Amino acid sequence: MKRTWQPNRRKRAKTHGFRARMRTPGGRKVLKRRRQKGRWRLTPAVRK
Amino acid sequence: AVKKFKPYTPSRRFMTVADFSEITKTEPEKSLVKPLKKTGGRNNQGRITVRFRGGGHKRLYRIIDFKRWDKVGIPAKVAAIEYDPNRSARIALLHYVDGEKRYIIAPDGLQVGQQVVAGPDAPIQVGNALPLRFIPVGTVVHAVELEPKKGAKLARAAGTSAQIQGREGDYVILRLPSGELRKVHGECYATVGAVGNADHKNIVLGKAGRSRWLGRRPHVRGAAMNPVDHPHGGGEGRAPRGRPPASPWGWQTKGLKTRKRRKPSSRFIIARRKK
RNA sequence: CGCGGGGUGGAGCAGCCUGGUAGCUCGUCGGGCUCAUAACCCGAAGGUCGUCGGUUCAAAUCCGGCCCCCGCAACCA
RNA sequence: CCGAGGGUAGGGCCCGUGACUGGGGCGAAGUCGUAACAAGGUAGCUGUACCGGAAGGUGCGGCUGGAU
RNA sequence: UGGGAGAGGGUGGUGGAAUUCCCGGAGUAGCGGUGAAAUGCGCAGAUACCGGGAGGAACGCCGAUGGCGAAGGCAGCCAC
RNA sequence: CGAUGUCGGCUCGUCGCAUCCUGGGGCUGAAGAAGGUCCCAAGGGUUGGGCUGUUCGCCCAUUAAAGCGGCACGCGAGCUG
RNA sequence: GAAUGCCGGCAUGAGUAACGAUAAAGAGGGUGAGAAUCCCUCUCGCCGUAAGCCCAAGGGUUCCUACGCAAUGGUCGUCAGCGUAGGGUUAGGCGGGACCUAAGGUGAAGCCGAAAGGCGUAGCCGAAGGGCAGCCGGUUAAUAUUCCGGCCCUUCCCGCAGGUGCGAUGGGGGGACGCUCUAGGCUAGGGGGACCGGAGCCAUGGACGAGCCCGGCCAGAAGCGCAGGGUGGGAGGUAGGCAAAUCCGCCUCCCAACAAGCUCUGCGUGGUGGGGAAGCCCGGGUGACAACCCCCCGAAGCCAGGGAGCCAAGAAAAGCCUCUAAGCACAACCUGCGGGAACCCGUACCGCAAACCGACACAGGUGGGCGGGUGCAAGAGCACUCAGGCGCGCGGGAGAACCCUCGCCAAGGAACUCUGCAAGUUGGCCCCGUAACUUCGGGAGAAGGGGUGCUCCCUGGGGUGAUGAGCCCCGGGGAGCCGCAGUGAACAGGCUCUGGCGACUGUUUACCAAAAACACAGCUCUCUGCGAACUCGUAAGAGGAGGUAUAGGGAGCGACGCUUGCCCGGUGCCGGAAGGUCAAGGGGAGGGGUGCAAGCCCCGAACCGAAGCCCCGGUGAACGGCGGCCGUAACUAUAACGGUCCUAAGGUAGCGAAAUUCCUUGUCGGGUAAGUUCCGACCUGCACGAAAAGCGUAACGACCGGAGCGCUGUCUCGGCGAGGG
RNA sequence: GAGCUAGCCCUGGCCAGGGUGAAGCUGGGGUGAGACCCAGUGGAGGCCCGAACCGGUGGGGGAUGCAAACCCCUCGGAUGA
RNA sequence: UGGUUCGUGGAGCCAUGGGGGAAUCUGGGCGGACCACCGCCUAAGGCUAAGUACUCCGGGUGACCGAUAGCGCACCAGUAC
Ligand SMILES: [K+]
Ligand SMILES: [Mg+2]
Ligand SMILES: [Mg+2]
Ligand SMILES: [Mg+2]
Ligand SMILES: [Mg+2]
Ligand SMILES: [Mg+2]
Ligand SMILES: [Mg+2]
Ligand SMILES: [Mg+2]
Ligand SMILES: [Mg+2]
Ligand SMILES: [Mg+2]
Ligand SMILES: [Mg+2]
Ligand SMILES: [Mg+2]
Ligand SMILES: [Mg+2]
Ligand SMILES: [Mg+2]
Ligand SMILES: [Mg+2]
Ligand SMILES: [Mg+2]
Ligand SMILES: [Mg+2]
Ligand SMILES: [Mg+2]
Ligand SMILES: [Mg+2]
Ligand SMILES: [Mg+2]
Ligand SMILES: [Mg+2]
Ligand SMILES: [Mg+2]
Ligand SMILES: [Mg+2]
Ligand SMILES: [Mg+2]
Ligand SMILES: [Mg+2]
Ligand SMILES: [Mg+2]
Ligand SMILES: [Mg+2]
Ligand SMILES: [Mg+2]
Ligand SMILES: [Mg+2]
Ligand SMILES: [Mg+2]
Ligand SMILES: [Mg+2]
Ligand SMILES: [Mg+2]
Ligand SMILES: [Mg+2]
Ligand SMILES: [Mg+2]
Ligand SMILES: [Mg+2]
Ligand SMILES: [Mg+2]
Ligand SMILES: [Mg+2]
Ligand SMILES: [Mg+2]
Ligand SMILES: [Mg+2]
Ligand SMILES: [Mg+2]
Ligand SMILES: [Mg+2]
Ligand SMILES: [Mg+2]
Ligand SMILES: [Mg+2]
Ligand SMILES: [Mg+2]
Ligand SMILES: [Mg+2]
Ligand SMILES: [Mg+2]
Ligand SMILES: [Mg+2]
Ligand SMILES: [Mg+2]
Ligand SMILES: [Mg+2]
Ligand SMILES: [Mg+2]
Ligand SMILES: [Mg+2]
Ligand SMILES: [Mg+2]
Ligand SMILES: [Mg+2]
Ligand SMILES: [Mg+2]
Ligand SMILES: [Mg+2]
Ligand SMILES: [Mg+2]
Ligand SMILES: [Mg+2]
Ligand SMILES: [Mg+2]
Ligand SMILES: [Mg+2]
Ligand SMILES: [Mg+2]
Ligand SMILES: [Mg+2]
Ligand SMILES: [Mg+2]
Ligand SMILES: [Mg+2]
Ligand SMILES: [Mg+2]
Ligand SMILES: [Mg+2]
Ligand SMILES: [Mg+2]
Ligand SMILES: [Mg+2]
Ligand SMILES: [Mg+2]
Ligand SMILES: [Mg+2]
Ligand SMILES: [Mg+2]
Ligand SMILES: [Mg+2]
Ligand SMILES: [Mg+2]
Ligand SMILES: [Mg+2]
Ligand SMILES: [Mg+2]
Ligand SMILES: [Mg+2]
Ligand SMILES: [Mg+2]
Ligand SMILES: [Mg+2]
Ligand SMILES: [Mg+2]
Ligand SMILES: [Mg+2]
Ligand SMILES: [Mg+2]
Ligand SMILES: [Mg+2]
Ligand SMILES: [Mg+2]
Ligand SMILES: [Mg+2]
Ligand SMILES: [Mg+2]
Ligand SMILES: [Mg+2]
Ligand SMILES: [Mg+2]
Ligand SMILES: [Mg+2]
Ligand SMILES: [Mg+2]
Ligand SMILES: [Mg+2]
Ligand SMILES: [Mg+2]
Ligand SMILES: [Mg+2]
Ligand SMILES: [Mg+2]
Ligand SMILES: [Mg+2]
Ligand SMILES: [Mg+2]
Ligand SMILES: [Mg+2]
Ligand SMILES: [Mg+2]
Ligand SMILES: [Mg+2]
Ligand SMILES: [Mg+2]
Ligand SMILES: [Mg+2]
Ligand SMILES: [Mg+2]
Ligand SMILES: [Mg+2]
Ligand SMILES: [Mg+2]
Ligand SMILES: [Mg+2]
Ligand SMILES: [Mg+2]
Ligand SMILES: [Mg+2]
Ligand SMILES: [Mg+2]
Ligand SMILES: [Mg+2]
Ligand SMILES: [Mg+2]
Ligand SMILES: [Mg+2]
Ligand SMILES: [Mg+2]
Ligand SMILES: [Mg+2]
Ligand SMILES: [Mg+2]
Ligand SMILES: [Mg+2]
Ligand SMILES: [Mg+2]
Ligand SMILES: [Mg+2]
Ligand SMILES: [Mg+2]
Ligand SMILES: [Mg+2]
Ligand SMILES: [Mg+2]
Ligand SMILES: [Mg+2]
Ligand SMILES: [Mg+2]
Ligand SMILES: [Mg+2]
Ligand SMILES: [Mg+2]
Ligand SMILES: [Mg+2]
Ligand SMILES: [Mg+2]
Ligand SMILES: [Mg+2]
Ligand SMILES: [Mg+2]
Ligand SMILES: [Mg+2]
Ligand SMILES: [Mg+2]
Ligand SMILES: [Mg+2]
Ligand SMILES: [Mg+2]
Ligand SMILES: [Mg+2]
Ligand SMILES: [Mg+2]
Ligand SMILES: [Mg+2]
Ligand SMILES: [Mg+2]
Ligand SMILES: [Mg+2]
Ligand SMILES: [Mg+2]
Ligand SMILES: [Mg+2]
Ligand SMILES: [Mg+2]
Ligand SMILES: [Mg+2]
Ligand SMILES: [Mg+2]
Ligand SMILES: [Mg+2]
Ligand SMILES: [Mg+2]
Ligand SMILES: [Mg+2]
Ligand SMILES: [Mg+2]
Ligand SMILES: [Mg+2]
Ligand SMILES: [Mg+2]
Ligand SMILES: [Mg+2]
Ligand SMILES: [Mg+2]
Ligand SMILES: [Mg+2]
Ligand SMILES: [Mg+2]
Ligand SMILES: [Mg+2]
Ligand SMILES: [Mg+2]
Ligand SMILES: [Mg+2]
Ligand SMILES: [Mg+2]
Ligand SMILES: [Mg+2]
Ligand SMILES: [Mg+2]
Ligand SMILES: [Mg+2]
Ligand SMILES: [Mg+2]
Ligand SMILES: [Mg+2]
Ligand SMILES: [Mg+2]
Ligand SMILES: [Mg+2]
Ligand SMILES: [Mg+2]
Ligand SMILES: [Mg+2]
Ligand SMILES: [Mg+2]
Ligand SMILES: [Mg+2]
Ligand SMILES: [Mg+2]
Ligand SMILES: [Mg+2]
Ligand SMILES: [Mg+2]
Ligand SMILES: [Mg+2]
Ligand SMILES: [Mg+2]
Ligand SMILES: [Mg+2]
Ligand SMILES: [Mg+2]
Ligand SMILES: [Mg+2]
Ligand SMILES: [Mg+2]
Ligand SMILES: [Mg+2]
Ligand SMILES: [Mg+2]
Ligand SMILES: [Mg+2]
Ligand SMILES: [Mg+2]
Ligand SMILES: [Mg+2]
Ligand SMILES: [Mg+2]
Ligand SMILES: [Mg+2]
Ligand SMILES: [Mg+2]
Ligand SMILES: [Mg+2]
Ligand SMILES: [Mg+2]
Ligand SMILES: [Mg+2]
Ligand SMILES: [Mg+2]
Ligand SMILES: [Mg+2]
Ligand SMILES: [Mg+2]
Ligand SMILES: [Mg+2]
Ligand SMILES: [Mg+2]
Ligand SMILES: [Mg+2]
Ligand SMILES: [Mg+2]
Ligand SMILES: [Mg+2]
Ligand SMILES: [Mg+2]
Ligand SMILES: [Mg+2]
Ligand SMILES: [Mg+2]
Ligand SMILES: [Mg+2]
Ligand SMILES: [Mg+2]
Ligand SMILES: [Mg+2]
Ligand SMILES: [Mg+2]
Ligand SMILES: [Mg+2]
Ligand SMILES: [Mg+2]
Ligand SMILES: [Mg+2]
Ligand SMILES: [Mg+2]
Ligand SMILES: [Mg+2]
Ligand SMILES: [Mg+2]
Ligand SMILES: [Mg+2]
Ligand SMILES: [Mg+2]
Ligand SMILES: [Mg+2]
Ligand SMILES: [Mg+2]
Ligand SMILES: [Mg+2]
Ligand SMILES: [Mg+2]
Ligand SMILES: [Mg+2]
Ligand SMILES: [Mg+2]
Ligand SMILES: [Mg+2]
Ligand SMILES: [Mg+2]
Ligand SMILES: [Mg+2]
Ligand SMILES: [Mg+2]
Ligand SMILES: [Mg+2]
Ligand SMILES: [Mg+2]
Ligand SMILES: [Mg+2]
Ligand SMILES: [Mg+2]
Ligand SMILES: [Mg+2]
Ligand SMILES: [Mg+2]
Ligand SMILES: [Mg+2]
Ligand SMILES: [Mg+2]
Ligand SMILES: [Mg+2]
Ligand SMILES: [Mg+2]
Ligand SMILES: [Mg+2]
Ligand SMILES: [Mg+2]
Ligand SMILES: [Mg+2]
Ligand SMILES: [Mg+2]
Ligand SMILES: [Mg+2]
Ligand SMILES: [Mg+2]
Ligand SMILES: [Mg+2]
Ligand SMILES: [Mg+2]
Ligand SMILES: [Mg+2]
Ligand SMILES: [Mg+2]
Ligand SMILES: [Mg+2]
Ligand SMILES: [Mg+2]
Ligand SMILES: [Mg+2]
Ligand SMILES: [Mg+2]
Ligand SMILES: [Mg+2]
Ligand SMILES: [Mg+2]
Ligand SMILES: [Mg+2]
Ligand SMILES: [Mg+2]
Ligand SMILES: [Mg+2]
Ligand SMILES: [Mg+2]
Ligand SMILES: [Mg+2]
Ligand SMILES: [Mg+2]
Ligand SMILES: [Mg+2]
Ligand SMILES: [Mg+2]
Ligand SMILES: [Mg+2]
Ligand SMILES: [Mg+2]
Ligand SMILES: [Mg+2]
Ligand SMILES: [Mg+2]
Ligand SMILES: [Mg+2]
Ligand SMILES: [Mg+2]
Ligand SMILES: [Mg+2]
Ligand SMILES: [Mg+2]
Ligand SMILES: [Mg+2]
Ligand SMILES: [Mg+2]
Ligand SMILES: [Mg+2]
Ligand SMILES: [Mg+2]
């Protein structure tokens, strides 16, 4: 049957992307936390 | 003269449709249309705020002249009567001798080829617009400004009309289409005659899909829902109301008046409505 | 021996709660008016209060037991 | 090939009969009231309408086959 | 051909009397109703009187024992 | 109750005897035939249908007879639902 | 030593289940240490509206080549989407950007919010919509509308020539529109040829033939040809299109009019450039100077912005054209020609799947285009086949029980069972024929029946063409032939009668319920006079609605028919300027503390004092409710009638053992051999009843009940056979 | 977090083939004129049969599955909510 | 209304959303309702080291751990998944 993951590059970048995160107070905390934790990637990979 | 159909589908049994007999032109003026943004009953939050809206046929809004005192004294000619899907009345196209073109609500019995005009000196004649204080007592008028220069507010749907009852100072006494008696300022404009297409109320929609064409989605009874949804929700089997009949939001819906108590127009309502 | 209500002139109901008193409508009996009957008018009689036992100076009335009659309930499985 | 008739299937008319049900006629002395006949004690009749244990009553319009 | 009388019929318009309701004034202890009553209504101000307003229906006197129509039926007044 | 799946049916049996039939008897208000009642006996047998989820029961047609109970109201790691 | 403890290791079940669609395999020859499994050849089978081809999304080297087989691959492995290395994606015209705008997003102005932030006109962003210039062939191991060849075209800059009041983010035109049905003429595609080209073939009884087999085109600028779309010209006035306008809109005048003219597309033709089969012998080469022609069928595509009808009334903006303003008329724009200039990103490969989403090389899921032929009435259905692609990554045997999927069955024919569950039957098309009832449409494919192949002969109308022949499409009659059987295989209703419920088509518990449930047109009540009510929001602001009582919100009821009774005492709502009660506040009778005192400070009665409540009325398609005991008639029985108690009033019509009835399998009737179900009645209705509507209702239903006919392995009662295990 | 699912908004796309044959229109009949009837034409519809497509009715299989909802037969809608 | 130990308490003090609304030392606030007496202090402007907190960083030391311990990571770890 049709499952839950149906990838879509524009969707991905526009929902979880760097510019979406920077626009909003909670998004900047996501970025702040993932830097303090030392994540190699602050935001999902999508090829644009 | 609403039109019936033979019973060759279950729905054709009862469906009735307007005769469209007065319409003389079947596409609108390219210069007087604009796109009508369907809302689905959602506001700028994206939230539904008027339930059960959406899915209607695409429409173009026709710009309608509800002022008409824009052009005191300039006579116009009735070039066409047209179908307008944004209202129940028909609409009329006016070619002013100006060359300017406008749409107006089509009063009852207005004829293609005749002329209308706006102003204090205008004849008392079907289609003309005058400040209320110059229209003789007893006259049947439509498209009535509620306040001077603010725009024609009252008696605009198919077949409605207001009747001029008397004068009192700067104000005129009107009997609205609801039967209420009200003071309306004398300089407010009005148009002689009743709104046309009076048979509009005798159309029989005949099937559910027809309501879907109009943008009306199906309405769910409170008694059909669950307690988390509605005051009438729940119950084993069917259930009577079991409380004063209420809206989804809890307020009483059989008799409970809701006009605001201290509203300033109260000094202007003479008698409440009828029937 | 699940929980309620009732039993009082001939019928249908008060009085019981708050102990001392039996009442109301109809019906029945006698006499009027009527040619006569009903209606109407004047008078009259009939009830020891389902029963037994206790309390009391005194029980339709308060408390126990027995009879007779109506009503409600009987769920989770 | 036609063909008596037999078989299958589906209709039309008539008769008899059926739990139960609707009124109808009739029947020496049943129960309830008293609608009509006199101005019958609300003049009656009437077409229709609504209502009521029953006759009836009432509305609307009509008739004199009504009286003083 | 020229004349007449008529509530003959259909459409539009339109006049006054009267009842009801509404508003304003004025005014107070009852009004209404019946064979007699009670219900009802009235000091939260009724009835009775005046001014204004709204609305529907029916056309007094003329009018008659009258007139018209095939019958049912037809009555303020104006015009078609 | 850190689970002993619970009615009826179907399938498959097995057992008890307080015996429905078949076998052997006594008594009889046992003439015969046919019954009634009690005793011995569990080897074998104990049908097909209509109704109801039904167990049970009533009915139809038969029959030598259409027995009554136990096996976790026998049997859901065998089926049904 | 225990915590169904935690982490790790290793046992048991066990050489057990399983190795993933039952589309299917066999042999020869290669290679290699090793071969059912890799490569090649012949045979066989499977898909073919796909299981073939082209796009898009997603994936991200998986593509090509060489060398490899530890692990990955459900077995094997020499093979591979695996490991190592090298190689591979080429654009002014394709797609996106340097263009347009849609929802929406954002947002100078502005508005709002303790903060964070929320709004918001224009404007900006935003596409699979608008707009816009490239077609055919060749070449690589691997890219190609990109490289190459042939022939075309677009914009930008600059120069020359001719022309013109040139000039814009501004004004206008246009762009620019739905659904169903559809004309003319074409193209795609397809069928046939006794004509044209071709390597060959003659078999096993016949055939050297008007035999077999194969192939008979594609792209193209200007020009012309056919078919279409778009489109009035001139003049005078002019107050309107937020300045101006010679433009547009309005009025009048003359001419033009189913046309023509000008314009713009499509198709055909076209200089020219390409392609080219079988067979054959090593993707190649030959064929081959390949030929390339005629007839038919024919789109849903093209001409297109075509036509008609209908109601539910069918984006925007730019490019483009026209108008003028500032300005500039050495300029600038238009037209024709010439030279130059022309950037960024994608391009490999998979793509109904072993490379995408499902932990797997997973029988599931995934949007657009092409989708050939024959027969079957048609078709994208069904059967077989073209091109192309496969045989599904464990095999070999055996021929038990039992299981799955499938075939048949003597006599019986629902006896099975909760239930005909299941499986049979029926099954397309042509004709004949068809009932109650009905809202006159329907019920209807009612039911039930007959026909259906092939051959010869005669004949009717149509399409193309030319009216003829040919091709092709509908048919009509007569005479015969064969079989058990002619929609001979495949695809393709079993039917009737009668109840309950719901009018109906629809909708639902993704993944145990599809229904009688929700919805529905329609009916009623009620709120709402517009800055509406109502809804979301602290707000600003939105929705409602660019709507205005024939409108919008809320509620119940549920097509339609005939109807919807009595109770307003309680609760609700609605009306009531009296009266009663009532808060803060006003008022301050009279008290109290402190000071020597002026004064400061505290308490406080009466009285004035809203909504709400009380009280007075109204109101049921508002919440709701609609009696008990006893007596009575000239057989009995039963009570039309009466008596009395209680209520706010004591259930009317209609219906009733019901989707409701406990006693209950009520009683009687029908159907059956027999009927706790069914149907029709009755009425002591435990505990129907009139918009939580009452009683009916034609049509409808994968709803639930009862009966009959047809037919059956459901069953008496089982047997045999097939394949996967 | 609305790349699943639910509703709405903007813009696109898709629905083989066959069947039934409403209104209107034309002609004819009819009448004072009408209503209306007949024939032809016409192509309406939450119309009918049936693929794609969307569903998920009954049964069987599956049940450490091919699959954490699948498979086979059967069945509903298929110009419209 | 908040703050303080103070939860309405005899409830002052400090702060302040609403209403009313002075004075310039003979002016004003405080000493826990209020008055008197006696005292303390000068609101409605601003700034001001040090002593105090912490440990991303560097070093010093452990009756701290010693690869299931010690940080989640002794190791190419905020990685693989
Ligand atoms: K329970
Ligand atoms: Mg899904
Ligand atoms: Mg998606
Ligand atoms: Mg994307
Ligand atoms: Mg995308
Ligand atoms: Mg997206
Ligand atoms: Mg977002
Ligand atoms: Mg982003
Ligand atoms: Mg910040
Ligand atoms: Mg890094
Ligand atoms: Mg992130
Ligand atoms: Mg109709
Ligand atoms: Mg009809
Ligand atoms: Mg009209
Ligand atoms: Mg437009
Ligand atoms: Mg426009
Ligand atoms: Mg809007
Ligand atoms: Mg918004
Ligand atoms: Mg949000
Ligand atoms: Mg709403
Ligand atoms: Mg809505
Ligand atoms: Mg409207
Ligand atoms: Mg209109
Ligand atoms: Mg006004
Ligand atoms: Mg309506
Ligand atoms: Mg609409
Ligand atoms: Mg509605
Ligand atoms: Mg509803
Ligand atoms: Mg409910
Ligand atoms: Mg519910
Ligand atoms: Mg919720
Ligand atoms: Mg709640
Ligand atoms: Mg609630
Ligand atoms: Mg409720
Ligand atoms: Mg409920
Ligand atoms: Mg209930
Ligand atoms: Mg419910
Ligand atoms: Mg109710
Ligand atoms: Mg209730
Ligand atoms: Mg309520
Ligand atoms: Mg409210
Ligand atoms: Mg009003
Ligand atoms: Mg008492
Ligand atoms: Mg006493
Ligand atoms: Mg007495
Ligand atoms: Mg005598
Ligand atoms: Mg007497
Ligand atoms: Mg014979
Ligand atoms: Mg007697
Ligand atoms: Mg009488
Ligand atoms: Mg009499
Ligand atoms: Mg009389
Ligand atoms: Mg009398
Ligand atoms: Mg009466
Ligand atoms: Mg009185
Ligand atoms: Mg009084
Ligand atoms: Mg007074
Ligand atoms: Mg009135
Ligand atoms: Mg237990
Ligand atoms: Mg355990
Ligand atoms: Mg267990
Ligand atoms: Mg069985
Ligand atoms: Mg014996
Ligand atoms: Mg004997
Ligand atoms: Mg004997
Ligand atoms: Mg014995
Ligand atoms: Mg035995
Ligand atoms: Mg035995
Ligand atoms: Mg039984
Ligand atoms: Mg039992
Ligand atoms: Mg029983
Ligand atoms: Mg015997
Ligand atoms: Mg037993
Ligand atoms: Mg037991
Ligand atoms: Mg038991
Ligand atoms: Mg068992
Ligand atoms: Mg089981
Ligand atoms: Mg069982
Ligand atoms: Mg077990
Ligand atoms: Mg077992
Ligand atoms: Mg067990
Ligand atoms: Mg069950
Ligand atoms: Mg221990
Ligand atoms: Mg464990
Ligand atoms: Mg543990
Ligand atoms: Mg342990
Ligand atoms: Mg563990
Ligand atoms: Mg380890
Ligand atoms: Mg372990
Ligand atoms: Mg191990
Ligand atoms: Mg092991
Ligand atoms: Mg082992
Ligand atoms: Mg073994
Ligand atoms: Mg074993
Ligand atoms: Mg296994
Ligand atoms: Mg497996
Ligand atoms: Mg298969
Ligand atoms: Mg198979
Ligand atoms: Mg196959
Ligand atoms: Mg072989
Ligand atoms: Mg082989
Ligand atoms: Mg091998
Ligand atoms: Mg090998
Ligand atoms: Mg193999
Ligand atoms: Mg090979
Ligand atoms: Mg061979
Ligand atoms: Mg094919
Ligand atoms: Mg991947
Ligand atoms: Mg290997
Ligand atoms: Mg290996
Ligand atoms: Mg190696
Ligand atoms: Mg492996
Ligand atoms: Mg595998
Ligand atoms: Mg090798
Ligand atoms: Mg090797
Ligand atoms: Mg490559
Ligand atoms: Mg190029
Ligand atoms: Mg550039
Ligand atoms: Mg833009
Ligand atoms: Mg912030
Ligand atoms: Mg954007
Ligand atoms: Mg853009
Ligand atoms: Mg685009
Ligand atoms: Mg568009
Ligand atoms: Mg392009
Ligand atoms: Mg080209
Ligand atoms: Mg090469
Ligand atoms: Mg110019
Ligand atoms: Mg347009
Ligand atoms: Mg439409
Ligand atoms: Mg054509
Ligand atoms: Mg072509
Ligand atoms: Mg063809
Ligand atoms: Mg001008
Ligand atoms: Mg060649
Ligand atoms: Mg050559
Ligand atoms: Mg198409
Ligand atoms: Mg087109
Ligand atoms: Mg068109
Ligand atoms: Mg726009
Ligand atoms: Mg100048
Ligand atoms: Mg110059
Ligand atoms: Mg020019
Ligand atoms: Mg650039
Ligand atoms: Mg690039
Ligand atoms: Mg490429
Ligand atoms: Mg698929
Ligand atoms: Mg692949
Ligand atoms: Mg595989
Ligand atoms: Mg994979
Ligand atoms: Mg797969
Ligand atoms: Mg071909
Ligand atoms: Mg066919
Ligand atoms: Mg295979
Ligand atoms: Mg396959
Ligand atoms: Mg396999
Ligand atoms: Mg094997
Ligand atoms: Mg074997
Ligand atoms: Mg055979
Ligand atoms: Mg058989
Ligand atoms: Mg049979
Ligand atoms: Mg048979
Ligand atoms: Mg049966
Ligand atoms: Mg049985
Ligand atoms: Mg069943
Ligand atoms: Mg069959
Ligand atoms: Mg068949
Ligand atoms: Mg019949
Ligand atoms: Mg019939
Ligand atoms: Mg029938
Ligand atoms: Mg019927
Ligand atoms: Mg009919
Ligand atoms: Mg048939
Ligand atoms: Mg037929
Ligand atoms: Mg024949
Ligand atoms: Mg043959
Ligand atoms: Mg069929
Ligand atoms: Mg339904
Ligand atoms: Mg339903
Ligand atoms: Mg119903
Ligand atoms: Mg109905
Ligand atoms: Mg449908
Ligand atoms: Mg479900
Ligand atoms: Mg569920
Ligand atoms: Mg679930
Ligand atoms: Mg299911
Ligand atoms: Mg359900
Ligand atoms: Mg269904
Ligand atoms: Mg539902
Ligand atoms: Mg509903
Ligand atoms: Mg319905
Ligand atoms: Mg209404
Ligand atoms: Mg709110
Ligand atoms: Mg706030
Ligand atoms: Mg708006
Ligand atoms: Mg209805
Ligand atoms: Mg309905
Ligand atoms: Mg309902
Ligand atoms: Mg009827
Ligand atoms: Mg009634
Ligand atoms: Mg009441
Ligand atoms: Mg009341
Ligand atoms: Mg009340
Ligand atoms: Mg008050
Ligand atoms: Mg109640
Ligand atoms: Mg009550
Ligand atoms: Mg009954
Ligand atoms: Mg019964
Ligand atoms: Mg019933
Ligand atoms: Mg009941
Ligand atoms: Mg019963
Ligand atoms: Mg029962
Ligand atoms: Mg019985
Ligand atoms: Mg019987
Ligand atoms: Mg029955
Ligand atoms: Mg009875
Ligand atoms: Mg109910
Ligand atoms: Mg029905
Ligand atoms: Mg029916
Ligand atoms: Mg249905
Ligand atoms: Mg259904
Ligand atoms: Mg049945
Ligand atoms: Mg049957
Ligand atoms: Mg049968
Ligand atoms: Mg069998
Ligand atoms: Mg086998
Ligand atoms: Mg999306
Ligand atoms: Mg989604
Ligand atoms: Mg569209
Ligand atoms: Mg379709
Ligand atoms: Mg047909
Ligand atoms: Mg026809
Ligand atoms: Mg037409
Ligand atoms: Mg349909
Ligand atoms: Mg059909
Ligand atoms: Mg299924
Ligand atoms: Mg599905
Ligand atoms: Mg089945
Ligand atoms: Mg499962
Ligand atoms: Mg399946
Ligand atoms: Mg199937
Ligand atoms: Mg279709
Ligand atoms: Mg269908
Ligand atoms: Mg639609
Ligand atoms: Mg504190
Ligand atoms: Mg505090
Ligand atoms: Mg304090
Ligand atoms: Mg303050
Ligand atoms: Mg001082
Ligand atoms: Mg001072
Ligand atoms: Mg202070
Ligand atoms: Mg102090
Ligand atoms: Mg002190
Ligand atoms: Mg101090
Ligand atoms: Mg410091
Ligand atoms: Mg140590
Ligand atoms: Mg370690
Ligand atoms: Mg560690
Ligand atoms: Mg350690
Ligand atoms: Mg660290
Ligand atoms: Mg570290
Ligand atoms: Mg660790
Ligand atoms: Mg570690
Ligand atoms: Mg790592």
